[PDB]
Amino acid sequence: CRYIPSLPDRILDAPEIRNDYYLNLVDWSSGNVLAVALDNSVYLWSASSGDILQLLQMEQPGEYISSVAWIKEGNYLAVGTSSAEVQLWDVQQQKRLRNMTSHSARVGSLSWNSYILSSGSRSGHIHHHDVRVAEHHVATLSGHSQEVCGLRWAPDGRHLASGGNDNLVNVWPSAPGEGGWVPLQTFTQHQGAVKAVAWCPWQSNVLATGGGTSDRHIRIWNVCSGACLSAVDAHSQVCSILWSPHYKELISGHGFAQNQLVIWKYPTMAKVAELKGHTSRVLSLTMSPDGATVASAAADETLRLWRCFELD
Amino acid sequence: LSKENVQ
Repeated sequence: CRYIPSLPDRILDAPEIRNDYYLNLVDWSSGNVLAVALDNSVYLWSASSGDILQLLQMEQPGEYISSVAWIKEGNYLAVGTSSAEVQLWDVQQQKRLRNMTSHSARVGSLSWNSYILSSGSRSGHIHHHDVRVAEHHVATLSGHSQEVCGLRWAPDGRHLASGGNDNLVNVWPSAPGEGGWVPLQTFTQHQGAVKAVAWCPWQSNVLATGGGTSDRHIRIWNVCSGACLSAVDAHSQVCSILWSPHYKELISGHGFAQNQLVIWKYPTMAKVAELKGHTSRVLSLTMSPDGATVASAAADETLRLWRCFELD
Repeated sequence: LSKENVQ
């Protein structure tokens, strides 16, 4: 309806990005810094200056980065590894403050909630880490029988959503109950892995989820009532969803056939734009701090930066 | 499973 460029503003190169659906290899900091996991290194790229930094490189043969996530203030970076560590990195100092172990298998997903960092694993378990204290491992949430590939705290901290290659979506309370750590909800309707998980920024209890190749749907939920408010065939595995306040839209990333981004109007779920370019499947979307730009990372070893939510 | 990494 308005002008949404059909091409990316910038195309960063992402050589040796690992073409593995379950990983979460890109994140955009409040400080305008893109973190990007390419095989066994993480690169930082300022969208302000254009400066590039190789933050770290794994030490051991065969080890690679399996997830990254910035802390809110953008000065520390969490990094999950194929060797089941959650490392914590001070980005200015360029030092590694912690190397937290607890998981039995690779750590593919990460989400922050203040000083609690939540980590998910190929084992199916989710761990809460109090990164301030010595015994970092303060909770275990066990609601998945296979890889936790989607993990996101609600903006208001009241809920944590997790998505799995067991095709489950769980919504966790922020604090255990009498039963201990048990989901408030468990949605079984997806028929494929659910890596795409995102909270509506302007509707507290509303969650969007997206399914893998055998599912292909985007689903919207009320996590209070348990209702599916909407299911849309996206015709392609859905790797990531973001919400945009700017125009009240969602954007999702896809693979085969067209490897496109699709922008949808909420709550009508009408298709606004398709953003073509990527020549292989999209792996991840992440959003800039001003909300104007989405970064897509794909298996064609590029990051495209789309100015698709510009204001006035 | 590598279900979502299969061709």
